[PDB]
Amino acid sequence: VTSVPYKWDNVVIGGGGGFMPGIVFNETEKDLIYARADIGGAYRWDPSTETWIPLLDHFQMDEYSYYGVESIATDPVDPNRVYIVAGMYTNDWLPNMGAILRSTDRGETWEKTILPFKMGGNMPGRSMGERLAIDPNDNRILYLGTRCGNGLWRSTDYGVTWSKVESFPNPGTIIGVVWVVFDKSSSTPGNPTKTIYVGVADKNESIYRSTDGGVTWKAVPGQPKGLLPHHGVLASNGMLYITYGDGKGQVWKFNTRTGEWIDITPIPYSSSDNRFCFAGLAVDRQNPDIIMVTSMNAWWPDEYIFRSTDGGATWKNIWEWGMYPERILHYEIDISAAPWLDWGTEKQLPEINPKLGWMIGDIEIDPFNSDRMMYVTGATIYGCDNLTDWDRGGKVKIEVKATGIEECAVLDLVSPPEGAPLVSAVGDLVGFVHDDLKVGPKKMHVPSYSSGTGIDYAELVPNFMALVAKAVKKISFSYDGGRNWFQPPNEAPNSVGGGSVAVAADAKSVIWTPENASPAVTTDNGNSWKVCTNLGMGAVVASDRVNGKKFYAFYNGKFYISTDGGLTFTDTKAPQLPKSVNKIKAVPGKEGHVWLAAREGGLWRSTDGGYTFEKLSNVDTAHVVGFGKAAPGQDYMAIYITGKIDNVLGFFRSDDAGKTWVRINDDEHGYGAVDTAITGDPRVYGRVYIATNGRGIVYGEPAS
Repeated sequence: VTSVPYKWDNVVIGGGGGFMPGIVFNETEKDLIYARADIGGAYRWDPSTETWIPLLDHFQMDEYSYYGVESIATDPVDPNRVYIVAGMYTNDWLPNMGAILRSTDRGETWEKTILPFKMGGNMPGRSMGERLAIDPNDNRILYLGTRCGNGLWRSTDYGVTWSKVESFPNPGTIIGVVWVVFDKSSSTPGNPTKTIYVGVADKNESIYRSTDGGVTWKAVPGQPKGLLPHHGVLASNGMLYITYGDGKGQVWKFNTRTGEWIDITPIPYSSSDNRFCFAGLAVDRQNPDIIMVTSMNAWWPDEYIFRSTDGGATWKNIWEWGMYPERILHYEIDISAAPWLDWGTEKQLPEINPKLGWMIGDIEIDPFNSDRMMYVTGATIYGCDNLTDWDRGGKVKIEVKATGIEECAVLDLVSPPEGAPLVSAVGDLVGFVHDDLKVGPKKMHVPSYSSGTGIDYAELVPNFMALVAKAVKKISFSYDGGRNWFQPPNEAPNSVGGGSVAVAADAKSVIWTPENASPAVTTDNGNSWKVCTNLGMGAVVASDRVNGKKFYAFYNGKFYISTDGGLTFTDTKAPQLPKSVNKIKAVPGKEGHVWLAAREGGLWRSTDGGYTFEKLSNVDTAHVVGFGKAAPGQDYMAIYITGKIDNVLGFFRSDDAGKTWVRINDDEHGYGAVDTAITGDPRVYGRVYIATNGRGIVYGEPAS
């Protein structure tokens, strides 16, 4: 299989769209910032444009686990170096062992060391950190906190080789060892830092110290018990600040020079106002008395962001109660860079959209600018450039600081022959009409939905669409190409909605196959539903693109045709089929042309409504299959798949109905898990849209 050069980019959703559990500033170089994602890789900040650059897109589908970024560390001695601890699950959802990724060009290129254990980039407690730390006196040395009782690990050769710190007392009882803080003043440059603090997720004993360069460890005397330490920050005056959660929360400061512990919780832990962890912790590098903490999670009315200018003695919240319903905001939020963030919904007070956020497990003050601050949420990164205005009684001007991040899990995609070039169904954000591929949409389809799981349009009436979702009734229809949506009075039988949807070519019937439920048809736009005869749970249903009477289904190793608009299905008795399929899809303009994406079972085609199929011999793996405009002079639409051809993983195009294939991605453009949706563009030759699981929507075009 040969390759053809492509130009790859994200379709813009804007503002990230997911949870980025950590932000890491470099201690010595101004404007050097990194951000880590849970499913979503890592990014470096470009300060010239206020954008983030993705760093791990070279990982192919067999290394999707390495988009789970447990920790990121940036070298203070040599800011060119950056390390990632990578691995998404500590269980068997993915087979990969965890890895330490190492770069000397700030994440443009990477080497890795495979570890004898797994990371949990997408596991509970992921915003606790940073687990990975570089010695600021001797950058040869790195420490790593681990999950699952593996404890504290160390490298003394710039992260190339790793061993367990056997003398470390407590791996946790498993969220594990959660952060490593060096005390730079304990040694002089060139020498191993002698004093190291370590935070461990154990309510009974959480804070540990070595004073001999990691040879022996003792628990810090006088420490609080009962909660878990989310972050530790050693300020320039010798105060170690630590945030705690379980909810309930505390904030403490430990005097490293005297040994004294002082409780500095903004809201007293014996107060019943205290009903959340404090999680995010920021200390101003230029003034060790300036600190900030965040709640996780108050939920109502919004989260708390507390600021102290006197080392925690006194705090002010970023909002205050007034004449209830009613709150005094010492902030604004500007969401011009990702306008979907207000959910297109005005709230009744004291709630206000857009919110400060939720899942605020990390907050950072720029070590070179007291006015710059950033924090994470379950949907975006926010930040400001006028932070100290708050101290003078002005408003913190918060804005989206996640431009360039695309972290959505994309569940389905269509490229209609009329209207917008793309319409999406995504996790968490439902999905969007993409009027313009490089313009972020203003609002998702249906604000009351949580995830859009399936979408289709009537091929001959492309302004008609159906969207299925989790959350209100969980199917929506549109007659204006997704600009406006409406819900029916009734749903197909279901437990959690979701699943998939197939729309008749003539817009006269819709088959909803909800998650863990049977296909059901409506000729009513959802007024009434009928379970499709002869099908059931797990059936893979697709509509014919020419004939509105014809629908297709793969179900329990058999293929089925419907010729009455999806009311009844008949086993076609196809002599040769795969054992299972992931996706099936019919061809626009070609009646009875049905393609089967059977993962490792390959790619199959029929041209007779699924009575006979042919397995294409030149394709090993096809996870998904889609179509776009025919190549000039060709009489079949271009076919796009993800999977494997001739021991090469990637994305492939065929301009001759599957007779020959070229690879359209490369080694630098993997994008991880790509087995949910693919489509070409019926109006633009060579263009392909691909759903990823944590890198949003990607599209490619032939390069010049």
